[PDB]
Amino acid sequence: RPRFSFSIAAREGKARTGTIEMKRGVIRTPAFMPVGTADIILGNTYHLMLRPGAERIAKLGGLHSFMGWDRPILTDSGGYQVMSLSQSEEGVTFLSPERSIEIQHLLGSDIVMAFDECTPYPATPSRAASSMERSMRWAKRSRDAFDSRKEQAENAALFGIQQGSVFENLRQQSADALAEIGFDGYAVGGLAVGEGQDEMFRVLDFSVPMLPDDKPHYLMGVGKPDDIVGAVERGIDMFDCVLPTRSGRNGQAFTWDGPINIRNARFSEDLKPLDSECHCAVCQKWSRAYIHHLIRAGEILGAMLMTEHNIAFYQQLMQKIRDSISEGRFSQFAQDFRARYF
Amino acid sequence: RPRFSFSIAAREGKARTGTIEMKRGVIRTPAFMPVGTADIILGNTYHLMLRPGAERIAKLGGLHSFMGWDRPILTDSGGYQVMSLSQSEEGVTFLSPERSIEIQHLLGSDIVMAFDECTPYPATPSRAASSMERSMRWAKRSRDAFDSRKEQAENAALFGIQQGSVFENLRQQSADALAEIGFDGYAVGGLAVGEGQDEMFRVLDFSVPMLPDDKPHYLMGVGKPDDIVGAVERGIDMFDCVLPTRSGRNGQAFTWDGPINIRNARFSEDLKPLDSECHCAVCQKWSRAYIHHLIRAGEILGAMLMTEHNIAFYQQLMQKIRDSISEGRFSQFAQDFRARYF
Ligand SMILES: [Zn+2]
Ligand SMILES: [Zn+2]
Repeated sequence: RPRFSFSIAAREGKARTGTIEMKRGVIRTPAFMPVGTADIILGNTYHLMLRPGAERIAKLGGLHSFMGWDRPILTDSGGYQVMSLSQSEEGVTFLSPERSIEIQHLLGSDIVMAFDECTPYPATPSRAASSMERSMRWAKRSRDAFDSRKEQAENAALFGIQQGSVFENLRQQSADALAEIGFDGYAVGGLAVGEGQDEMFRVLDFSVPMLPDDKPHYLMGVGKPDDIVGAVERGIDMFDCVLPTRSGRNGQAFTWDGPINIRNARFSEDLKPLDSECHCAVCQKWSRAYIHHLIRAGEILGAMLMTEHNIAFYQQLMQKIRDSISEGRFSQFAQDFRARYF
Repeated sequence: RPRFSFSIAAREGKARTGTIEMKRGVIRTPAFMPVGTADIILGNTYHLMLRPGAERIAKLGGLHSFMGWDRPILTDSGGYQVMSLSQSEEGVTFLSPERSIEIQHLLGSDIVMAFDECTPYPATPSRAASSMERSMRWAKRSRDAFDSRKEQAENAALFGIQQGSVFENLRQQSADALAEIGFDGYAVGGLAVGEGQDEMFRVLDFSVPMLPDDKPHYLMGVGKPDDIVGAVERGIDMFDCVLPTRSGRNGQAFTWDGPINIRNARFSEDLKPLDSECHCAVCQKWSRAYIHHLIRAGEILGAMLMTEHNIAFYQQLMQKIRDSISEGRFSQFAQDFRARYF
């Protein structure tokens, strides 16, 4: 396989399905990328840089070996999480374009994200523009850092991240800057930051067509099953979200009939599996009643079973999306999905 | 298979190895019986009677179906746990011989324990004798209750529980009472209650030979790997203990070189598996360093991996014990084990 090759096998409206070929594997698109701790998983740059440290991970052989995962790994650039959990033209103290790229190289990830500024919401036009301008300067710095490390330039891929808040002209300027620099793929940043789905979809409507059509489009931090379906309708190819994982440990299971909270007493005698159609290993062997029982008793096994189911549900959703676009039936699927989920 | 048949295939000193045949399966002895939530697992009578209730479990099809486990299940009679976590000749208010047997029938377990009084330690001779006498009266009541329920009498087995604290004459009187009643197997109760290993072994030395030789001997609540090896040397065939499960969720892993606390910083860069020889799935794929990383991050996956390893370690210990007795090499094994573990 090549370092990076994206091929679109089929289209329906703005929705696409295809494959990214990389040296460690093929990624079928549209793709859901779960956290590692699926064709590609997400590493946690912010956590790892603090514990055990990027250098320590490199000493242990890089994240593939550490985690026992030999397929592609995507890493975020770290500043989203810095801003959220912990500033100058050089970067952030609490990380810079150059240090972020270096950390991601030490971790050994296959898809590397440019170091950006996820503009808070709401933002005024002026503020959105200053922030986006800084991110575009950081995007060029990220490009140059990545290109300067041969092992990285030759074996990994670099994605640029569009900013501009909710403003069409700033999103256009950002898309133009990123395409002039040139990246392997393009993320839509600055969303899923409290603006709500209608506004997110409005911004995606004009923002995704500004990105190069022939490269993958990644919507960062999205999301709920319905967010994902609507984003695919708008031209998005890749997704990451902690919802499946966090939901799992909180008693929430995803089903084709919507999310359920398994701790509710209504499940104490329910002998159905978490979802009726789900092909996952949990749904093959255990009832809602037993998983309810485990979670209420504080058993670790319960939360593990829930998480496994939720990650499998999300991959079943992406498979159904891929097959439906390939078959010219995605419009119908989305409408069928929505009808039942809500 | 028959309702209950114990066959001794090989002996070495007081140690035995063999099989219990029951309708739902064969149990190889000496056996470790982990908590269900291995050839046999333990159900949690005390928890289940409170949530969701024995009747509710019966309504859901019994514990085999509930848990998705079609092999034998052993249940304790509930009063140990009542005494520990929450009194008259009739029973305890907070359970009686009759109610305990009924609960175990509703749960559907295959090996049913008599309802006893686990005498606190230390106990004076007088107190130990009064308590043991009451337990023997309750043992006869437990026998009669079990025999009165046809589905239970015909498909399950009933074990009697020897008491007497640390006193030889009371242990003898208890053994005599239980054998006069008649049971399918015999447990040594009243130990692992704070007396320490030397005292436990001293009591086992005279107590196990008082029990019928041709029936299984169960030491309740034991224990650490070295406790198990020494008890087998003294004629014990069956074990249960929450240590593997609790240790798992607390950062403690069992290894042939002794227990380790994986959270210790000394493991942060250790690329060895939890144990070098262990055949378990965790030890096949992941390092001490990664499990350390997961547990320190509070990931559920870490505690699950630890627990899986510990349950597998205990089953590997019992397999080695079985094979060594069968081969006439258990004395050597025990000495080799001890040398390395400590
Ligand atoms: Zn499922
Ligand atoms: Zn192991």
